[PDB]
Amino acid sequence: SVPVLRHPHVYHAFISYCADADTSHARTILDSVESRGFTCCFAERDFLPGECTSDVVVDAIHCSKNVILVISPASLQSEWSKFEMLMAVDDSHQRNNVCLVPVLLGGVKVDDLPPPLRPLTCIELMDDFRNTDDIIQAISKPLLPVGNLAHGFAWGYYYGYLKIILPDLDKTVRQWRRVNNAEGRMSEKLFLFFPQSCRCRDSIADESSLIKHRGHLPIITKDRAGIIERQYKNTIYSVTDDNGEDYFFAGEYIGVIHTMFEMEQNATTGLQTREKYVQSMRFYLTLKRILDTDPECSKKCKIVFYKDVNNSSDAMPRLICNEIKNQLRKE
Amino acid sequence: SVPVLRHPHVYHAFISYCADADTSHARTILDSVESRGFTCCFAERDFLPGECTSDVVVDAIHCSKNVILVISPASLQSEWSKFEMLMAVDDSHQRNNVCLVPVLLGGVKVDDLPPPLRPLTCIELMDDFRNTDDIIQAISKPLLPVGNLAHGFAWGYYYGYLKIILPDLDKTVRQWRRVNNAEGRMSEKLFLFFPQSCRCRDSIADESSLIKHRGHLPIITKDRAGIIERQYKNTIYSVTDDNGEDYFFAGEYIGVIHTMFEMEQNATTGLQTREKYVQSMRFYLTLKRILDTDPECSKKCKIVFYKDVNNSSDAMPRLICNEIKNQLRKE
Ligand SMILES: Nc1nc(=O)c2ncn([C@@H]3O[C@@H]4COP(=O)(O)O[C@H]5[C@@H](O)[C@H](n6cnc7c(N)ncnc76)O[C@@H]5COP(=O)(O)O[C@@H]3[C@@H]4O)c2[nH]1
Repeated sequence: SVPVLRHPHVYHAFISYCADADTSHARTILDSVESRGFTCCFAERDFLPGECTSDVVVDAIHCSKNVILVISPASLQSEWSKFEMLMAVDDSHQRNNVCLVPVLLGGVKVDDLPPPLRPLTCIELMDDFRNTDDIIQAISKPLLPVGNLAHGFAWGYYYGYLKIILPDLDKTVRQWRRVNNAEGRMSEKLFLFFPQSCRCRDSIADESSLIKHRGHLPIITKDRAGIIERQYKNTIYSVTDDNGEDYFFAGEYIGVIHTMFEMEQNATTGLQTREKYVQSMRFYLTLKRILDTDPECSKKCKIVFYKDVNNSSDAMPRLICNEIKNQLRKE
Repeated sequence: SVPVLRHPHVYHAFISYCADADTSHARTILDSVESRGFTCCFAERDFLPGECTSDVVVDAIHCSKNVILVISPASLQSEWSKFEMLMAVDDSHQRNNVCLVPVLLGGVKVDDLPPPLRPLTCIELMDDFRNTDDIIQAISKPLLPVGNLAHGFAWGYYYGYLKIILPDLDKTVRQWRRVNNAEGRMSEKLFLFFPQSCRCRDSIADESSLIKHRGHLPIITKDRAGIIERQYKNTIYSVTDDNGEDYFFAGEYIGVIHTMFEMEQNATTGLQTREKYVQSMRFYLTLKRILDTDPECSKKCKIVFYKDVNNSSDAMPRLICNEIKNQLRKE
């Protein structure tokens, strides 16, 4: 049938092709699909000659339900296969398998496909264009897909935050404990907490009545991303040991991971509690691999992974105490 | 030969296997690899019985150069193939092809492999374990790999920022223009600027002497990720039209994309100027797809993609003017 179009969708399908060698093959598929009612976006007739920029191709993809990907032996050699073809390929295999319609011409060897396209289910179109009705089937089919979050979270957290606060953070923390007379009861490392469920708390004082907000480090003011005087503040807390003595520390959660928790709770999002654990562990590895490259930032902070499934109002305070032990022992 | 170990690497290889059906096959490969000098991490002997948690497996992967992935017909059915096996698979095909050593037992059909493993180059190990020396080759080989950043950037930017400021932002902007008497010369939509090169500026006033910092919106103070009183501030600028009249607007860059610029400039990072354009366009699509789901946030802001390759000190001011035109016209 002719599926009705969602609001952003103005085309039924966008024909992604290599204009050097398959601009004639793509035009043939255009007629085969539009003859049976569908409205497609063909670059030669629907774009302006000078308005074939990368963003214009992207808007057509954003405004089309499906994307017919024309792949030929000659197209895999041109720069199109390593540039504009990939802009129609999503990381989420869920969206790829529903949105992308690969069409293999001539040599249909799936092994020759780049790694992005190799695990996809493609249609073999004969040299006489007889499987053209197979293409029409994938366009008639009328839960948000989730790609991989590990690399985006880790690289952004490093360049966009850790690279900002961690340089000369030792002096800032040591100058804080000397002013407040916290020697022997406060470390100099920034503690980044990584709960297993990724459920970040508004304040570490929400874990137990033993954690108390005790101040903050000097505010880092920076004009970034067009926001003038964006504040980067680090909060100081304190835990009470079993011996009634207060140990201080600069602590915070890895707040970027809280998105994985919110996506898991959002029933419309395609991220279940099982993949959340996978995405969080790929994030843990990637971030720790990035920190190994920068030794002046890695050893100025301490990542602490733990489970937060138990309801013990004492499990979290003693964990922070046992974590400051190592830091004070190493000093 | 026996390759020397990098600092975090304490094992030559981590044997990732399904303990239900291949715990005996994995032990066989352990002896075949350790007999020739390599130090491996085998779960049955190197982990404690109760200390086989997901994070412990991850630390072993972080502390091993290579990862030998044992894959059998019976392992693809257990939950291990859909959970712990994927934690050794990186999104970056560059790191995967160098670090991951897939070992196919019994049925070696690459089509049966999940999409993460299907585009990989695997070793067929016979039922008599004769290709065991092939495994040793991939472990002897002694530029940072970059996965895909689109989904991590887009989902984080939405839940972690847009979902915070955009609700009831119309009243905040309209209350700002009514107080400063900016009717007819100021819109009510937040302008998110998306330069093609991803080079975000510290202040939009850095584009031209016509852009002036003219204040900010009321500060949004929130305890998030354990940081008490984290400020979310939106800056107000003003452009000067060709007629000398000042048009106001709330504007800012999509600062998450600046990481792609810094990774491109960092010569050690495996992200060139060509993939940066690909990753930025996958990000543009993914973010706009996310915003379509939330119609109360999408239509309260305006993404503006443009080229910033020219040095025109007038191209940017007139672009902001032509962008406020549509918003004032639609009011
Ligand atoms: N614990 C903690 N304290 C902070 O001050 C802080 N600031 C940033 N981050 C996290 O590190 C990374 C920095 O990347 P980036 O700035 O490019 O993207 C940011 C940025 O583009 C935008 N954003 C967030 N907060 C603001 C803000 N106050 N003003 C403007 N834009 C903002 O939304 C993206 C994601 O924000 P978060 O989801 O809060 O986590 C960030 C991010 O993962 C912080 N983490």
